[PDB]
Amino acid sequence: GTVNWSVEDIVKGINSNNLESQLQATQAARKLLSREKQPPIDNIIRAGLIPKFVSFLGKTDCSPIQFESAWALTNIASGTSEQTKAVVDGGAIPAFISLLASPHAHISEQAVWALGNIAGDGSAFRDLVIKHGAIDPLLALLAVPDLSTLACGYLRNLTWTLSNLCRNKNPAPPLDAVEQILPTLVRLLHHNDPEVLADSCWAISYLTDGPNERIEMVVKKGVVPQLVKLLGATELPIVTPALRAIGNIVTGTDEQTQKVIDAGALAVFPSLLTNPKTNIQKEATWTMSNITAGRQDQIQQVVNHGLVPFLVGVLSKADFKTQKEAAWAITNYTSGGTVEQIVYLVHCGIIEPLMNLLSAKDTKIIQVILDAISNIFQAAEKLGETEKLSIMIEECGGLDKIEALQRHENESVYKASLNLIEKYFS
Amino acid sequence: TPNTKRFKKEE
Repeated sequence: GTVNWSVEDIVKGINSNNLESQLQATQAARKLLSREKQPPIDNIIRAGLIPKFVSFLGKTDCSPIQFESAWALTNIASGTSEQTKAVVDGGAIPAFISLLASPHAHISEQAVWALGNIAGDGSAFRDLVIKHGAIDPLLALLAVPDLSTLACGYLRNLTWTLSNLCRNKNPAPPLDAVEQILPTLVRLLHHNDPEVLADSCWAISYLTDGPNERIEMVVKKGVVPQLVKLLGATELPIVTPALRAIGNIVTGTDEQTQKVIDAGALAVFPSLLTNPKTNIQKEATWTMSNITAGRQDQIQQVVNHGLVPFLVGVLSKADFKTQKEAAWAITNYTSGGTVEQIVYLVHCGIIEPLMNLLSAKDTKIIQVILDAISNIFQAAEKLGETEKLSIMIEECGGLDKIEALQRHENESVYKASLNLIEKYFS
Repeated sequence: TPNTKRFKKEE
């Protein structure tokens, strides 16, 4: 039928001026272009077919050829930036935007998908899709009282494409585009389909991956409670973007971080900081590090939620990149914490795993640990208890490691190490 | 994570 045509035959059919011959040739192109094993994208491009496909998107009396070319162009646009650029170069962006209004749901959906691929290429094509006015028709497809009346795959496609309009930096998406999209995004973030939740949550993570003003737009929409709820989900595909979004938000101001805490996020961290997925633990610990960089009352809520033992645990045993985030969380904690909070940290057992990580070859983690120890000694000074900490560090082999760090190549490490020797082990 | 671009295999 239309199975395994040559590109040359596809060209012959598409260059006939017979719409039905063109349809069958376009379907044959679609079938080539949708095979998983090496779809001949560049051959189709090189045969000059993209402009014909784009012209077929406008064949209103001819919805099957609209669909077939939309699918063909979608998969071409799914490839490299050069392959996506060829689709854009053929005029596909306004054609696909016009196709969003198709009364045929499967065609509308295919145009949604193709625009998602185009926008997914990068900020430039994302902004170009926005400039051609994709957002209004995309959002109009979701302007129903209850998202649950929409077809499942259709809604997931719309969510995914919207998330690509929220994606990428240098530049971030246009502020008015974000403002226009956000209420619908918030709708999707409360939907019951796990894939819609995951992609909405990714979209929110992109929007919060930026300056405090970007974070504020999201936080002001009141999504933090829902993010915290998703943070506790059982599905890893939902926890991951929820944790990234929460982690992004706490890189913001202390007040933005406070929303995260007020929404109850800290109660999820016993599980997050022991999560068997390495990247969850790492990003939970990174998130903790930006919370312990907060105000003393925020450190206190970390304490109250029982999270210092969990930091001790991650410091004691975790993927090394997670232990690095934990070292940072401790240094931030000891930099901003009260004497009592820092004392509490020692009582939880921080010293020995902190010492054990001074054997790491990573130069940066050593400075982080040395600085935390400095901060802990300064707290010990204020209680006249310096020497007890010196014994503690002595008894677990920490002083041996600090001594040996005088012999470290890095200047700031050898310095900070020799200082620690000069003030507390003399 | 997730996919910047999606290839349509079927349906």
